[PDB]
Amino acid sequence: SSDSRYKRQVSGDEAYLEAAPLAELHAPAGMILPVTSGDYAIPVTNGSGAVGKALDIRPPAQPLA
Amino acid sequence: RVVYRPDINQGNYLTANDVSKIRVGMTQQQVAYALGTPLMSDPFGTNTWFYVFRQQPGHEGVTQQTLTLTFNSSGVLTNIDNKPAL
Amino acid sequence: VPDNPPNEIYATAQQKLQDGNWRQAITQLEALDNRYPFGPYSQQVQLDLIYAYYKNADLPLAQAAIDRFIRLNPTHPNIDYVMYMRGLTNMALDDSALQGFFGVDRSDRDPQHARAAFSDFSKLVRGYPNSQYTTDATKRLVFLKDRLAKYEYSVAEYYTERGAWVAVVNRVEGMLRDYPDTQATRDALPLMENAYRQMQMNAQAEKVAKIIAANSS
Amino acid sequence: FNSEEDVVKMSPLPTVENQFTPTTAWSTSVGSGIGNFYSNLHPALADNVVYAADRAGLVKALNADDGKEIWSVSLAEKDGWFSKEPALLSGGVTVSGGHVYIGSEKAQVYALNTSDGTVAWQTKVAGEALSRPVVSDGLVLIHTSNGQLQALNEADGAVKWTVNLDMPSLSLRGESAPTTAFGAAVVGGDNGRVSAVLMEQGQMIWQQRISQATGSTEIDRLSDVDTTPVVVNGVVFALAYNGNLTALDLRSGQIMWKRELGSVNDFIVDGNRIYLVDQNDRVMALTIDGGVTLWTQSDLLHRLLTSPVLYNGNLVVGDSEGYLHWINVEDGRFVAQQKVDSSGFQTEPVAADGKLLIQAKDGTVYSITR
Amino acid sequence: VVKDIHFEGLQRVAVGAALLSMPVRTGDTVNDEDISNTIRALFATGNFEDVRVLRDGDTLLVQVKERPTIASITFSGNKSVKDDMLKQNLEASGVRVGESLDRTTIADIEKGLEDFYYSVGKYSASVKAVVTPLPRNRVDLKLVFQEGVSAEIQQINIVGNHAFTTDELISHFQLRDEVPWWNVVGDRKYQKQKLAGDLETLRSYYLDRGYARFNIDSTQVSLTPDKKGIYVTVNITEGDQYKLSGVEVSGNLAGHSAEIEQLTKIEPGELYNGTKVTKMEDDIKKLLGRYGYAYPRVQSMPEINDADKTVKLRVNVDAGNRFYVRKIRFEGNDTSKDAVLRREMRQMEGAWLGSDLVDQGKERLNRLGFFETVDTDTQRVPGSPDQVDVVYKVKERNTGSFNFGIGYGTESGVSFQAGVQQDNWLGTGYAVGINGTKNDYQTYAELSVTNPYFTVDGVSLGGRLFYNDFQADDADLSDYTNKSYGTDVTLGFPINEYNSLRAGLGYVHNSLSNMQPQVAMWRYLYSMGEHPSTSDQDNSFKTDDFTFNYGWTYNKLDRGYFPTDGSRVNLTGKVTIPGSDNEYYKVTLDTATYVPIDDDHKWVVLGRTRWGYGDGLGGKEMPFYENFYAGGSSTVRGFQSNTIGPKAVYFPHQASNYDPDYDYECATQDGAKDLCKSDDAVGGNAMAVASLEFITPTPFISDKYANSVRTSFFWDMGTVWDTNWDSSQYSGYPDYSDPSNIRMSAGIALQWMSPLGPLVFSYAQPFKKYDGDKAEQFQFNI
Repeated sequence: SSDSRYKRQVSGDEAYLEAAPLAELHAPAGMILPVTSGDYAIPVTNGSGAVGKALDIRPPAQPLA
Repeated sequence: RVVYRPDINQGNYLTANDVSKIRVGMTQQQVAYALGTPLMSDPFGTNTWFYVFRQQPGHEGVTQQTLTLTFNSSGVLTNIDNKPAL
Repeated sequence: VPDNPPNEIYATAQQKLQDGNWRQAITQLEALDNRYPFGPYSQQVQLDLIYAYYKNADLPLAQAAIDRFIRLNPTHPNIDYVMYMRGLTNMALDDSALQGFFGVDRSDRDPQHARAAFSDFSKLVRGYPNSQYTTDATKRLVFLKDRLAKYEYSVAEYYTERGAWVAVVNRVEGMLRDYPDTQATRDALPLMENAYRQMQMNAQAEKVAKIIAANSS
Repeated sequence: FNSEEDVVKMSPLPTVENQFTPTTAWSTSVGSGIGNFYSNLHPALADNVVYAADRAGLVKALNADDGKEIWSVSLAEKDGWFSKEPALLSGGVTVSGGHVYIGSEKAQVYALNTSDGTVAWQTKVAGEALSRPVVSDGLVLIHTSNGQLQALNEADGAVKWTVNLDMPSLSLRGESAPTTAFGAAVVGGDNGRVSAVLMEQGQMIWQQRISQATGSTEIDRLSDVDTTPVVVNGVVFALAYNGNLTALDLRSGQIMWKRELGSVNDFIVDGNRIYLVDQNDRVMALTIDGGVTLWTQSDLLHRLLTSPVLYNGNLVVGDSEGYLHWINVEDGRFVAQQKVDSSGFQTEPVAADGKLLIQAKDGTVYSITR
Repeated sequence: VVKDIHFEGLQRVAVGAALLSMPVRTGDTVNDEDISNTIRALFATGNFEDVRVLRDGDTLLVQVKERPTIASITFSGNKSVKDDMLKQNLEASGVRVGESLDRTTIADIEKGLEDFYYSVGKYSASVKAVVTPLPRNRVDLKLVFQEGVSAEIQQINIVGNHAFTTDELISHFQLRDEVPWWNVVGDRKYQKQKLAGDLETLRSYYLDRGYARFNIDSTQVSLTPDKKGIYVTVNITEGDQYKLSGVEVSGNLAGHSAEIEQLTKIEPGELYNGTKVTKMEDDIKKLLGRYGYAYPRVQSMPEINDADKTVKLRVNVDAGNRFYVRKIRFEGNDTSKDAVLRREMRQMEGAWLGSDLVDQGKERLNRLGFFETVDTDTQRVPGSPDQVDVVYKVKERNTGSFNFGIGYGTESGVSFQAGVQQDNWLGTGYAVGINGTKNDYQTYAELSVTNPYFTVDGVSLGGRLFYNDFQADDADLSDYTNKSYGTDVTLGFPINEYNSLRAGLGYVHNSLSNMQPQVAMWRYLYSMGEHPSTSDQDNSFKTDDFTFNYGWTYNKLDRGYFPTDGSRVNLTGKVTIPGSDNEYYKVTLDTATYVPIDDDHKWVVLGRTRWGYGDGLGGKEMPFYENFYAGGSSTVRGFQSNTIGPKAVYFPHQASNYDPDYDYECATQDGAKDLCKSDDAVGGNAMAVASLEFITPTPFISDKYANSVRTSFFWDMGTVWDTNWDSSQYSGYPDYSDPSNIRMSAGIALQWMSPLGPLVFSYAQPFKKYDGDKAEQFQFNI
């Protein structure tokens, strides 16, 4: 399923490098509420990897006999 | 304008018994039991609880009993009121 | 299926893979594998054939084989690659369409596969905060969360469309503890006070008016 | 559509080379009509006096003379839940003189006594009447394929000796005649359960079984086997459901020993001479020797009916396709000379009063001799 | 002691795992019992054993040769079953394809499979596997099996039956004793499941008689070893009629016992029948399910009194809950607005439980068809005693309406005629109808589009259009010069939940020039008062009509494409308003219904009859193009297009605006020049068609799929004529003024439904010969 494409761009548009980032919302004085309830957690320590469609998406190979 | 509508209703199905029974201090355990899963409190603020019912058939009338409740941080049946039928 | 040994069949496999005869690439792939399903070359062909499924968009076969391997080899260096491709499969499942090829009129279908990709990539990025894909999978995840915010936005929009004030409020509180970060969140907030009025939920209404004035930009 | 089973059929008719040409044919027919229905009905020669019927509640007394008709009575009952309430008759044939004894599948038995007439005294039996009825010592003997076994009395009936055997689940086809001796009877079973009531209360001397049969380690779909053993010299020999020779030497009691051999159909004993057909539809012969055999046969494998009798030194066995195959000047000469009917045949042949007796699947009898 | 140990011939397990698998190793004094230990361990390897152990000095070689591998597939003799079912009965049985396959395995599995044959109740004689080893390590087996098929050789036997005739009871059976097939309504075959069924059946029957005490019964199925002895008997022991006298409840309920006694409303002196009591039970359960309590429990203890046959009745009920519903979740809108999905709903997330209501919404969907799956999974949140949550997975079915057009003609351009009437448009519910004809003499436009949805009511406007330039001239004139511009849009809004009411307005232009020799046309012209010609093909006319278009329709549709027991009606009508260029009075009414004679509904019957009637208002008649046409169609097949209908005579047309030569015969110049009876299916101002067939998915079609191939054998009836008809000008001509035009046709309808288009093969043998029968026993539609 490729037409001289389908290597370094997502099927259709990607919105990752187009992403509207987090909105740290300011609550008034004493108006806080449970910040999270689940998976909503990211380890920021990473990268910057081949961010966007600039990464070898093909399988990183390994030596063979 | 259609001459009539199907009726619409909402939660907090109760009885006049269900109000005559409980009273101040009664623990949220007992109250949430004898009155059922309480379906209305504030995500932020005091331990204040609400029982509200409404029924609107075919463009006529209003059946709006709105029972507000509070407990304390510990949970004490306290600071209670309903406004029935709007 | 000829009987070229793993050498020849695998070489022509590379020929049609880098070439892009992914269908025939998969043909020679299965030729070798069903001929020889054993060995580290067998596992290499397994990874490159999950690659070739994703290329040829063989999502049933793709998900099948990838989960077959994930249970099969639960210990590997390329586990990052595996979670990557599997969440990717959840995506590809969840976002294959014509208007999506136009990039228009989307994000109102079953996001279950989006949920799957989200779980997947989150497992990846936190089990592997350190990868070529970590920043990338993060971009995935944030995009997906935002997209859902929008999707459910439309959804409870429909509710209040029919007037499901309660159901609306409920979805609101849901995303509230879930993820009130995206635009859709603040975007939905006014609808809350709408429903308030609809039910005449006064004090809560003006309270949230204050708090949004604090939050609303 | 349901017939694309291209099986090996009847191993063909052998030659009719026979010094013995089928000579007699005294015919007589009930015109019926038994067809595909499966039971032991079989001519009764009470002092050359015959009594014929068919599966409708029918009677006709005849005579081994060429068979003149008497006592032609119909027993299907007209009132009640229906008019004539179709009498359908699965019972073996027995009498005591005109006291003719038989019950049908209807779990109801009539012991008419056509010696004192239409003595149509009846009992609706526990279990169902299928096997050939046996009267021993003032009692009537019962293998109802019901797991039950009773005893009643003649001309009256009196329920007693209420014995229960046990059954295989698949509901096999083994019906069984008791062979009475020493205050005991020798009957068969389908679970292989080998038991022998010394008639005390209905009192067996037994808990053993034949381990080789159908139902859990089921056997193929042709293992037809006579479930009726017989005592000789005290020594009883078994005819297990699957091909399994067994010799349980009853010495006023239970002594048991299996000299096993396959291919079970039905048996006769001639002193030491054991003559029999193998369930392949082939005739082996044997001796009380641990099971040492003689008499190979193959020419008539899968020839449908193989139902045996002997008289005149002539081994005579009934078949379908209405033939007769005459063994005789015994082995190696087995060959035939006859094709008697098209109805084929199903039941036991009777060589009684020195004569020959058999029903036709349709029609009663065409008395043929050597 | 050994210092080196080497193995080979493994191909599957590393030398390290193999050495740690068998008990011996390097570094211990290898003695004879260690040799026997290798022996017994190789034996005990279980998947592979071959003991070839030689320790000569200080070297140890343990050699296990491998029957693996093998790839045996050759399921040969598959004559009633699929080879893959065989593979199942391997793998699901545990004879899966992980193939080491010691030679012993052959007979074991062959015979467990023959066992499975019996499990079917069936047989297969030969079952043989033939080793074909592939010389790497593999093998294949030629899996030859000859069948001993055995399905229905039944023979009924019943004992203990003395309160009724066996056969009274036999009647209602599924398990039947090989009756003449033409009586077949449903199925008759054996199975141990069929046993359990019929068992329960008559158990229940007898006990709901009022007859109480019978329950004792054992199996006896006689099996002549032919694959064919199927002779089946079971003991019974009838019980006791009781009179229903006395009922009582134990209401552990929120307080509904008033409604209960209201329901468990029992007359005195009643007789017992388990039917009514089972019923009343169910009834109460339903009365409460709406009340939220999805979880009661009842024990109805009937006080069976002997010597009076009193079943005094005691039941006991426990309360459930009130309110759960917390989530309304669906599965399947892969390219779909679930908006409409929730549109079909009435119940609310966030109330107490009338399960009935979600059931209503669902079955509403299922009436809408378009999808094939049931799902109402109502899950209750673990971690809350309330808040059950319904789930809905349905599998849709696509609709794509396309046709390809190229040729075929001789003197005219390559045709590009288009049929694309697309629907429920993939991203919406919206539907479009376009029939565009551009054929070398004819550019007829057609538009018909509609939104299912405009309001919360879900109202619908039908954008519809046609623009027809129908000339089909010989050269340019005397050949019916025509233009026709018909415009219309329509709304429909019911609140009867099943009965749509339509009312819409429509415009049409229609242009005429160069009239033809059909005298009825001239006659209609005179009916209007317009003086046309009689021998000249020159008459022209234009009209622009203002007619109101009103409709109605009843609807109870059990499914979509194959709805069961259809009960559905249509009302349709047209009337002209003041300020228009037409006047006429025309009525048309069609009906189609089903009855599934099978209640598994494998056998349904169509009831379809239609009606059409047209005349004129004051001074005028029903316009001609509004007449009813039929022949060779999917209301009447076996003819050509609209071939059934009256046949119009011709006036002598000789000075007819170039009455042509060698052309337009039947009273032309070149041909005969006097009055001419012409054979020409004109259709009548009144029509009504009846048609009948039977739904039977035949055993001869591989009914591995039950919703894409359809099988019909139809008959039909018809007669169509002019009501405003005379013989003063049809004296010597045929007369069409009553139902007289009878044709009959019987035929098979051959249909397989592939998403892209239907292959409509149609032979109908039209046998009631009414004049004008120009038949065609083959119409291959799409």
